[PDB]
Amino acid sequence: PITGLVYDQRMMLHHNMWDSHHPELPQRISRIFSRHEELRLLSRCHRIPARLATEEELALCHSSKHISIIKSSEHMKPRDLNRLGDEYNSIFISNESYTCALLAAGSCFNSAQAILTGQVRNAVAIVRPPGHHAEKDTACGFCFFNTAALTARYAQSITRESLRVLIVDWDVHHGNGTQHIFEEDDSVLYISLHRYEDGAFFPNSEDANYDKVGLGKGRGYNVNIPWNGGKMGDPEYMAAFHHLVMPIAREFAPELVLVSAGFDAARGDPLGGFQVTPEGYAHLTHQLMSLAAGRVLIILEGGYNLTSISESMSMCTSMLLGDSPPSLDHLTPLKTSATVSINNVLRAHAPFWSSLR
Ligand SMILES: O=C(NO)c1cc(F)c(Cn2nnc(-c3ncccn3)n2)c(F)c1
Ligand SMILES: [K+]
Ligand SMILES: [K+]
Ligand SMILES: [Zn+2]
Repeated sequence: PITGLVYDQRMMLHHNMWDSHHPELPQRISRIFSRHEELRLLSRCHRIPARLATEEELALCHSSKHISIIKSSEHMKPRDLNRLGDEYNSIFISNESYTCALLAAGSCFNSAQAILTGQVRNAVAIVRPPGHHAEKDTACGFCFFNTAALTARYAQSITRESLRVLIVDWDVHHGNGTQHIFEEDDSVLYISLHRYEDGAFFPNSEDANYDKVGLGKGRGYNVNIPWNGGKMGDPEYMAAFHHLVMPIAREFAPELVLVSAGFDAARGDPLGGFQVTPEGYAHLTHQLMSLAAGRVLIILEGGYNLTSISESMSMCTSMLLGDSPPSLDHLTPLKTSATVSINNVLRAHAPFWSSLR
Protein backbone atom coordinates (compact mmCIF):
# COMPACT_ATOMS: atom_id res chain seq x y z
CA PRO A 1 0.00 0.00 0.00
CA ILE A 2 3.02 2.36 -0.70
CA THR A 3 3.86 4.85 -3.57
CA GLY A 4 7.54 5.08 -4.65
CA LEU A 5 9.11 8.42 -5.79
CA VAL A 6 12.54 8.93 -7.45
CA TYR A 7 14.17 12.37 -7.90
CA ASP A 8 17.90 13.28 -8.12
CA GLN A 9 19.11 16.93 -8.65
CA ARG A 10 22.14 15.63 -10.69
CA MET A 11 19.66 15.29 -13.65
CA MET A 12 19.48 19.17 -13.72
CA LEU A 13 23.19 19.15 -14.96
CA HIS A 14 22.04 18.54 -18.65
CA HIS A 15 21.55 22.05 -20.17
CA ASN A 16 21.71 24.01 -23.46
CA MET A 17 24.96 26.06 -23.20
CA TRP A 18 23.97 28.09 -26.41
CA ASP A 19 20.34 29.06 -25.39
CA SER A 20 19.78 29.19 -21.59
CA HIS A 21 15.95 29.76 -22.13
CA HIS A 22 15.35 26.55 -24.24
CA PRO A 23 12.06 25.15 -22.79
CA GLU A 24 13.58 21.71 -21.73
CA LEU A 25 14.97 23.52 -18.57
CA PRO A 26 16.91 21.90 -15.69
CA GLN A 27 14.34 23.43 -13.28
CA ARG A 28 11.51 21.26 -14.80
CA ILE A 29 12.36 18.43 -12.31
CA SER A 30 13.43 20.76 -9.39
CA ARG A 31 10.06 22.63 -9.72
CA ILE A 32 8.03 19.34 -9.76
CA PHE A 33 9.94 18.08 -6.64
CA SER A 34 9.53 21.43 -4.72
CA ARG A 35 5.70 21.26 -5.41
CA HIS A 36 5.47 17.67 -4.06
CA GLU A 37 7.11 19.03 -0.85
CA GLU A 38 4.66 22.07 -0.68
CA LEU A 39 1.59 19.71 -1.03
CA ARG A 40 3.18 17.38 1.66
CA LEU A 41 3.10 14.47 -0.87
CA LEU A 42 6.90 13.87 -0.53
CA SER A 43 6.89 12.58 3.12
CA ARG A 44 3.98 10.18 2.25
CA CYS A 45 6.08 8.45 -0.47
CA HIS A 46 8.91 5.88 -0.21
CA ARG A 47 12.10 7.48 -1.62
CA ILE A 48 13.61 5.06 -4.28
CA PRO A 49 17.29 5.98 -4.90
CA ALA A 50 18.50 6.89 -8.43
CA ARG A 51 21.28 4.85 -10.16
CA LEU A 52 23.05 4.94 -13.55
CA ALA A 53 21.76 2.50 -16.16
CA THR A 54 24.61 0.25 -17.49
CA GLU A 55 25.58 -0.07 -21.19
CA GLU A 56 24.32 -3.71 -21.15
CA GLU A 57 20.89 -2.32 -20.02
CA LEU A 58 20.94 0.39 -22.76
CA ALA A 59 21.57 -2.41 -25.33
CA LEU A 60 18.07 -3.73 -24.28
CA CYS A 61 16.63 -1.19 -26.86
CA HIS A 62 19.57 0.68 -28.54
CA SER A 63 22.49 -0.25 -30.89
CA SER A 64 26.25 -0.20 -29.97
CA LYS A 65 26.82 2.77 -32.41
CA HIS A 66 24.16 5.01 -30.80
CA ILE A 67 25.24 4.15 -27.19
CA SER A 68 28.92 4.79 -28.11
CA ILE A 69 28.28 8.15 -29.97
CA ILE A 70 26.33 9.57 -26.88
CA LYS A 71 28.91 8.15 -24.39
CA SER A 72 31.59 9.97 -26.44
CA SER A 73 29.74 13.36 -25.79
CA GLU A 74 31.11 13.39 -22.17
CA HIS A 75 34.64 14.30 -23.46
CA MET A 76 33.57 16.56 -26.42
CA LYS A 77 34.35 20.33 -26.52
CA PRO A 78 31.41 22.68 -27.28
CA ARG A 79 32.18 22.88 -31.09
CA ASP A 80 31.93 19.04 -31.36
CA LEU A 81 28.83 18.97 -29.07
CA ASN A 82 27.09 21.56 -31.36
CA ARG A 83 28.14 19.44 -34.42
CA LEU A 84 26.84 16.22 -32.74
CA GLY A 85 23.43 17.76 -31.73
CA ASP A 86 22.82 18.98 -35.34
CA GLU A 87 23.14 15.40 -36.79
CA TYR A 88 19.71 14.67 -35.07
CA ASN A 89 16.26 16.39 -35.21
CA SER A 90 16.04 18.90 -32.23
CA ILE A 91 18.82 17.69 -29.83
CA PHE A 92 21.13 19.89 -27.72
CA ILE A 93 24.04 18.10 -25.89
CA SER A 94 26.32 19.05 -22.94
CA ASN A 95 29.20 17.26 -21.13
CA GLU A 96 26.73 16.01 -18.47
CA SER A 97 23.93 14.83 -20.89
CA TYR A 98 24.88 11.10 -21.25
CA THR A 99 25.13 10.83 -17.42
CA CYS A 100 21.71 12.62 -17.02
CA ALA A 101 20.23 10.20 -19.67
CA LEU A 102 21.72 7.10 -17.82
CA LEU A 103 20.36 8.47 -14.46
CA ALA A 104 16.84 8.96 -15.94
CA ALA A 105 16.83 5.31 -17.20
CA GLY A 106 18.36 3.71 -14.04
CA SER A 107 15.91 5.66 -11.81
CA CYS A 108 12.99 4.04 -13.75
CA PHE A 109 14.65 0.57 -13.49
CA ASN A 110 14.94 0.98 -9.64
CA SER A 111 11.26 2.16 -9.67
CA ALA A 112 10.17 -0.84 -11.82
CA GLN A 113 12.14 -3.22 -9.48
CA ALA A 114 10.44 -1.69 -6.34
CA ILE A 115 7.03 -2.35 -7.96
CA LEU A 116 7.83 -5.93 -9.15
CA THR A 117 9.53 -6.96 -5.81
CA GLY A 118 6.47 -5.59 -3.84
CA GLN A 119 8.61 -2.92 -1.99
CA VAL A 120 5.89 -0.53 -3.40
CA ARG A 121 2.49 -0.78 -5.23
CA ASN A 122 3.10 2.09 -7.78
CA ALA A 123 5.71 4.87 -8.31
CA VAL A 124 6.49 8.29 -9.94
CA ALA A 125 9.87 9.12 -11.55
CA ILE A 126 10.76 12.88 -11.76
CA VAL A 127 13.50 12.56 -14.38
CA ARG A 128 15.05 14.38 -17.38
CA PRO A 129 16.01 14.34 -20.08
CA PRO A 130 12.91 12.60 -21.55
CA GLY A 131 12.90 9.46 -23.76
CA HIS A 132 9.90 8.63 -26.01
CA HIS A 133 11.37 10.16 -29.24
CA ALA A 134 14.70 8.20 -28.98
CA GLU A 135 14.84 5.26 -31.44
CA LYS A 136 17.09 2.14 -31.49
CA ASP A 137 19.83 3.94 -33.58
CA THR A 138 19.35 7.81 -32.98
CA ALA A 139 18.45 10.65 -30.57
CA CYS A 140 15.47 12.96 -31.42
CA GLY A 141 13.24 15.65 -29.88
CA PHE A 142 15.34 16.27 -26.70
CA CYS A 143 15.58 12.42 -26.10
CA PHE A 144 18.85 10.36 -25.99
CA PHE A 145 17.68 6.87 -24.87
CA ASN A 146 14.05 5.65 -24.66
CA THR A 147 13.57 5.50 -20.84
CA ALA A 148 10.04 3.95 -20.98
CA ALA A 149 11.05 1.38 -23.68
CA LEU A 150 14.14 0.35 -21.63
CA THR A 151 12.00 0.04 -18.42
CA ALA A 152 9.55 -2.26 -20.24
CA ARG A 153 12.55 -4.54 -21.25
CA TYR A 154 14.16 -4.31 -17.78
CA ALA A 155 10.84 -5.55 -16.22
CA GLN A 156 10.79 -8.58 -18.59
CA SER A 157 14.53 -9.27 -17.82
CA ILE A 158 13.81 -9.69 -13.99
CA THR A 159 10.48 -11.57 -14.54
CA ARG A 160 9.81 -13.30 -17.92
CA GLU A 161 10.38 -12.27 -21.61
CA SER A 162 6.53 -12.26 -22.24
CA LEU A 163 5.64 -10.09 -19.12
CA ARG A 164 2.64 -8.05 -20.44
CA VAL A 165 3.56 -4.30 -20.30
CA LEU A 166 1.20 -1.53 -21.39
CA ILE A 167 2.78 1.85 -22.27
CA VAL A 168 0.29 4.77 -22.18
CA ASP A 169 1.88 7.93 -23.71
CA TRP A 170 -0.30 11.02 -22.91
CA ASP A 171 2.56 13.41 -23.75
CA VAL A 172 1.06 15.64 -26.55
CA HIS A 173 3.81 14.45 -29.01
CA HIS A 174 3.84 10.98 -30.63
CA GLY A 175 6.39 8.52 -29.13
CA ASN A 176 7.99 7.76 -32.55
CA GLY A 177 10.74 5.73 -30.77
CA THR A 178 8.47 3.75 -28.38
CA GLN A 179 6.26 2.77 -31.36
CA HIS A 180 9.25 1.60 -33.48
CA ILE A 181 11.05 -0.40 -30.74
CA PHE A 182 7.88 -2.44 -29.99
CA GLU A 183 6.07 -2.39 -33.39
CA GLU A 184 6.62 -6.19 -33.92
CA ASP A 185 5.94 -7.09 -30.23
CA ASP A 186 2.71 -8.54 -28.67
CA SER A 187 4.23 -8.46 -25.11
CA VAL A 188 4.29 -4.59 -25.07
CA LEU A 189 1.09 -2.73 -26.06
CA TYR A 190 1.85 0.93 -26.94
CA ILE A 191 -1.04 3.52 -26.80
CA SER A 192 -0.32 7.19 -27.67
CA LEU A 193 -2.72 10.15 -27.62
CA HIS A 194 -1.03 12.98 -29.62
CA ARG A 195 -1.72 16.18 -31.57
CA TYR A 196 -1.21 15.19 -35.28
CA GLU A 197 -2.68 17.96 -37.57
CA ASP A 198 -2.10 15.57 -40.61
CA GLY A 199 1.69 15.68 -39.95
CA ALA A 200 2.09 19.49 -39.36
CA PHE A 201 2.73 18.90 -35.60
CA PHE A 202 6.14 17.56 -34.37
CA PRO A 203 7.64 15.06 -35.08
CA ASN A 204 5.95 15.55 -38.45
CA SER A 205 5.54 11.90 -39.70
CA GLU A 206 2.58 9.66 -40.89
CA ASP A 207 3.82 6.94 -38.43
CA ALA A 208 1.61 8.74 -35.80
CA ASN A 209 -1.70 8.13 -37.76
CA TYR A 210 -4.43 5.68 -36.50
CA ASP A 211 -3.75 3.11 -39.38
CA LYS A 212 -0.31 2.26 -37.84
CA VAL A 213 -1.62 -0.72 -35.82
CA GLY A 214 1.69 -2.64 -35.63
CA LEU A 215 3.39 -5.32 -37.79
CA GLY A 216 3.66 -9.15 -37.83
CA LYS A 217 2.87 -10.61 -34.37
CA GLY A 218 2.47 -6.99 -33.04
CA ARG A 219 -0.53 -6.22 -35.30
CA GLY A 220 -3.15 -4.72 -32.89
CA TYR A 221 -0.55 -3.85 -30.17
CA ASN A 222 0.19 -0.31 -31.49
CA VAL A 223 -2.71 2.12 -30.89
CA ASN A 224 -2.27 5.75 -32.10
CA ILE A 225 -5.00 8.36 -31.22
CA PRO A 226 -4.18 11.37 -33.43
CA TRP A 227 -5.93 14.74 -32.82
CA ASN A 228 -6.66 17.21 -35.72
CA GLY A 229 -8.35 20.71 -35.84
CA GLY A 230 -6.67 22.56 -32.88
CA LYS A 231 -7.38 22.81 -29.11
CA MET A 232 -8.44 19.65 -27.08
CA GLY A 233 -8.82 19.20 -23.24
CA ASP A 234 -10.38 16.98 -20.49
CA PRO A 235 -13.55 16.02 -22.46
CA GLU A 236 -11.68 14.59 -25.53
CA TYR A 237 -9.08 12.72 -23.30
CA MET A 238 -11.81 11.31 -20.97
CA ALA A 239 -13.71 10.13 -24.13
CA ALA A 240 -10.64 8.49 -25.75
CA PHE A 241 -9.94 6.76 -22.34
CA HIS A 242 -13.66 5.64 -22.11
CA HIS A 243 -13.92 4.15 -25.67
CA LEU A 244 -10.30 3.10 -26.58
CA VAL A 245 -7.53 3.13 -23.89
CA MET A 246 -9.43 1.42 -21.02
CA PRO A 247 -11.37 -1.24 -23.07
CA ILE A 248 -8.14 -2.17 -24.98
CA ALA A 249 -5.99 -2.26 -21.75
CA ARG A 250 -8.60 -4.51 -19.94
CA GLU A 251 -8.64 -7.07 -22.88
CA PHE A 252 -4.74 -6.99 -22.96
CA ALA A 253 -4.57 -7.52 -19.15
CA PRO A 254 -1.15 -5.90 -18.48
CA GLU A 255 1.02 -7.18 -15.55
CA LEU A 256 2.68 -3.68 -15.48
CA VAL A 257 1.51 -0.20 -16.67
CA LEU A 258 4.17 2.41 -17.68
CA VAL A 259 3.02 6.02 -18.30
CA SER A 260 5.15 8.19 -20.60
CA ALA A 261 3.77 11.22 -18.70
CA GLY A 262 4.47 14.37 -20.67
CA PHE A 263 2.52 17.35 -19.26
CA ASP A 264 2.72 19.31 -22.57
CA ALA A 265 -1.06 18.80 -23.16
CA ALA A 266 -1.59 20.97 -20.00
CA ARG A 267 -3.48 24.27 -19.97
CA GLY A 268 -0.55 26.80 -20.11
CA ASP A 269 1.93 24.75 -22.23
CA PRO A 270 3.38 26.98 -24.98
CA LEU A 271 4.29 23.95 -27.25
CA GLY A 272 1.12 21.79 -27.02
CA GLY A 273 -1.82 24.23 -27.45
CA PHE A 274 -4.14 21.93 -25.36
CA GLN A 275 -6.15 22.57 -22.12
CA VAL A 276 -5.91 19.22 -20.20
CA THR A 277 -6.40 20.39 -16.58
CA PRO A 278 -4.55 19.02 -13.50
CA GLU A 279 -7.86 17.34 -12.43
CA GLY A 280 -7.96 15.87 -15.99
CA TYR A 281 -4.54 14.24 -15.30
CA ALA A 282 -5.79 12.91 -11.88
CA HIS A 283 -8.77 11.16 -13.57
CA LEU A 284 -6.49 9.60 -16.29
CA THR A 285 -4.14 8.33 -13.49
CA HIS A 286 -7.02 6.94 -11.36
CA GLN A 287 -8.50 4.92 -14.31
CA LEU A 288 -5.05 3.35 -15.03
CA MET A 289 -4.84 2.33 -11.28
CA SER A 290 -7.72 -0.15 -12.08
CA LEU A 291 -5.19 -2.09 -14.32
CA ALA A 292 -2.50 -4.73 -13.50
CA ALA A 293 -3.58 -4.78 -9.76
CA GLY A 294 -2.40 -1.07 -9.46
CA ARG A 295 1.23 -1.65 -10.69
CA VAL A 296 1.66 1.75 -12.44
CA LEU A 297 4.89 3.65 -13.04
CA ILE A 298 4.44 7.36 -14.09
CA ILE A 299 7.61 8.54 -15.96
CA LEU A 300 8.12 12.30 -16.76
CA GLU A 301 8.47 13.03 -20.56
CA GLY A 302 7.72 16.59 -21.90
CA GLY A 303 5.78 19.55 -20.44
CA TYR A 304 7.37 23.03 -20.43
CA ASN A 305 5.05 25.31 -18.35
CA LEU A 306 6.77 25.00 -14.92
CA THR A 307 3.53 25.74 -12.89
CA SER A 308 1.37 23.39 -15.10
CA ILE A 309 3.78 20.37 -15.00
CA SER A 310 4.33 20.97 -11.19
CA GLU A 311 0.53 21.03 -10.52
CA SER A 312 -0.35 18.17 -12.97
CA MET A 313 2.36 15.64 -11.91
CA SER A 314 1.80 16.36 -8.13
CA MET A 315 -1.90 15.70 -8.87
CA CYS A 316 -1.02 12.25 -10.42
CA THR A 317 1.11 11.33 -7.32
CA SER A 318 -1.90 12.31 -5.11
CA MET A 319 -4.05 9.67 -7.02
CA LEU A 320 -1.26 7.01 -6.72
CA LEU A 321 -1.17 7.68 -2.90
CA GLY A 322 -4.92 6.76 -3.00
CA ASP A 323 -6.49 10.27 -2.58
CA SER A 324 -10.15 10.67 -3.86
CA PRO A 325 -10.31 11.86 -7.51
CA PRO A 326 -11.16 15.59 -7.78
CA SER A 327 -14.44 16.93 -9.25
CA LEU A 328 -13.93 17.78 -13.01
CA ASP A 329 -17.33 19.58 -13.37
CA HIS A 330 -17.30 17.74 -16.78
CA LEU A 331 -19.93 19.89 -18.62
CA THR A 332 -18.56 19.84 -22.26
CA PRO A 333 -19.39 17.76 -25.38
CA LEU A 334 -16.58 16.71 -27.81
CA LYS A 335 -15.10 18.86 -30.63
CA THR A 336 -16.40 17.48 -33.97
CA SER A 337 -12.85 16.46 -35.06
CA ALA A 338 -12.07 14.53 -31.76
CA THR A 339 -15.20 12.28 -32.43
CA VAL A 340 -13.91 11.74 -36.06
CA SER A 341 -10.44 10.78 -34.55
CA ILE A 342 -12.03 8.31 -32.02
CA ASN A 343 -14.23 6.54 -34.67
CA ASN A 344 -11.12 6.28 -36.95
CA VAL A 345 -9.16 4.48 -34.19
CA LEU A 346 -12.24 2.24 -33.37
CA ARG A 347 -12.59 1.17 -37.09
CA ALA A 348 -8.81 0.29 -37.33
CA HIS A 349 -8.50 -1.68 -33.99
CA ALA A 350 -11.89 -3.60 -34.03
CA PRO A 351 -10.27 -6.37 -36.15
CA PHE A 352 -7.83 -6.98 -33.19
CA TRP A 353 -9.88 -6.09 -30.00
CA SER A 354 -13.34 -7.80 -29.45
CA SER A 355 -14.25 -5.07 -26.86
CA LEU A 356 -14.42 -2.27 -29.57
CA ARG A 357 -17.11 -4.18 -31.56
O1 LIG B 1 9.95 16.39 -26.24
C1 LIG B 1 9.19 17.28 -26.68
N1 LIG B 1 8.07 17.63 -26.07
O2 LIG B 1 7.68 16.97 -24.91
C2 LIG B 1 9.49 18.07 -27.91
C3 LIG B 1 10.64 17.85 -28.66
C4 LIG B 1 10.88 18.62 -29.77
F1 LIG B 1 12.00 18.38 -30.48
C5 LIG B 1 10.01 19.60 -30.20
C6 LIG B 1 10.28 20.42 -31.44
N2 LIG B 1 11.21 21.52 -31.17
N3 LIG B 1 12.49 21.51 -31.52
N4 LIG B 1 13.02 22.63 -31.08
C7 LIG B 1 12.02 23.29 -30.46
C8 LIG B 1 12.22 24.59 -29.83
N5 LIG B 1 13.49 24.96 -29.56
C9 LIG B 1 13.69 26.16 -28.98
C10 LIG B 1 12.64 26.99 -28.65
C11 LIG B 1 11.37 26.53 -28.96
N6 LIG B 1 11.15 25.33 -29.55
N7 LIG B 1 10.88 22.61 -30.48
C12 LIG B 1 8.89 19.80 -29.44
F2 LIG B 1 7.99 20.73 -29.82
C13 LIG B 1 8.61 19.08 -28.31
K1 LIG C 1 1.66 10.61 -26.91
K1 LIG D 1 3.58 -3.17 -29.81
ZN1 LIG E 1 6.00 16.06 -25.84
